[PDB]
Amino acid sequence: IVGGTEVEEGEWPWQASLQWDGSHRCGATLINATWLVSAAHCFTTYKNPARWTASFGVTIKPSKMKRGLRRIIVHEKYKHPSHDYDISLAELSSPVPYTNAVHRVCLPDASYEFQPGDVMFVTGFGALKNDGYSQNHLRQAQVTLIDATTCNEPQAYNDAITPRMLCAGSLEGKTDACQGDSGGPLVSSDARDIWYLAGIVSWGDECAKPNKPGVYTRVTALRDWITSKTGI
Repeated sequence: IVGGTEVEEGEWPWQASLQWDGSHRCGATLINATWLVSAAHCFTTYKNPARWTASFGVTIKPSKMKRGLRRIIVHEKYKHPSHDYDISLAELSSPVPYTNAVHRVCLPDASYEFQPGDVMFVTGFGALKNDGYSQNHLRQAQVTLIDATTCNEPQAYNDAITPRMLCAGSLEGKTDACQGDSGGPLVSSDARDIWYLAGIVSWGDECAKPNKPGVYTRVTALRDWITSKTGI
């Protein structure tokens, strides 16, 4: 996370860290007691479930609790190196109890409307700068939803943003997700102060670059797919 701040325990209870052989590689989000949603690209090279573990809490160091992965489901239409349909599901080896420090986020219905200009938050243990290493303590950054048309302009992503994607950040840079944050959550609150998962950290041109906001997998566009695989 670039331009963010460290968080306190309990602020973002659904955040998870995915580790391969004990090393953090991607973020993920708890959507059920036994299910995590993440990005498909997190499992492109390292796909053996037995060597992946998930941890919760605000630190990777004294992890509050860890879980193994029983199964990994990548979207059928995802095709590396393309960024389209960048979504994955991971089933935990055992259920995670719901506590004030660790619990699921709500998923928006396919018709939920996130409006450009809406204030959202992205969290993760990712790099503080381009080519940097992951952090041990969870960070958050406030970003703004940018409409697809503006994000698709010639100076921006020039028509590369598909309907399965969403753009958020700042046109001037300053705040953005970065390497290591991939697969993590982009959330927003409704009037009842209930948090919903709007996006999944997917890609971008480097990190915090002007005119190149962060690109996220649009959850509403893949909501039914999640149901088809999990029943959630």
